[PDB]
Amino acid sequence: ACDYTCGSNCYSSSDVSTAQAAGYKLHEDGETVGSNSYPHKYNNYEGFDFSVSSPYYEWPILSSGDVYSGGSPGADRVVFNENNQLAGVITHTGASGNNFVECT
Ligand SMILES: Nc1nc2c(ncn2[C@@H]2O[C@H](CO)[C@@H](OP(=O)(O)O)[C@H]2O)c(=O)[nH]1
Ligand SMILES: [Ca+2]
Repeated sequence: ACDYTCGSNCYSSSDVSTAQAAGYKLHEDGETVGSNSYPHKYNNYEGFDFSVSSPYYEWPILSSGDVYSGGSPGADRVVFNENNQLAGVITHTGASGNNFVECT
């Protein structure tokens, strides 16, 4: 069973942990990857009810199981905060334009 389901993409807790650790490490060194510069601030315009405090940073999680390193980021993202605490897993799938919805 999926721990997080973003549309057709199925992710386990280890998939999320691996992605988060990669993005947080980059955040710490103050470095970015990709043309859209990941990771970067997630403003939470959607107003999701997160259990942890802001600021939030988004980092893409890939269905291939690879750690993001550039190019198309896909539709899924892991959102973590300053203390490397998982805020949630979100996706562009099933959401209008460039909005997000939470993965079930
Ligand atoms: N939809 C959305 N985008 C945000 C938010 N905060 C920052 N952004 C950035 O603006 C862009 C609008 O889609 C997003 O790019 P993304 O597709 O790479 O996630 C995202 O990086 C937010 O709260 N909601
Ligand atoms: Ca997996």
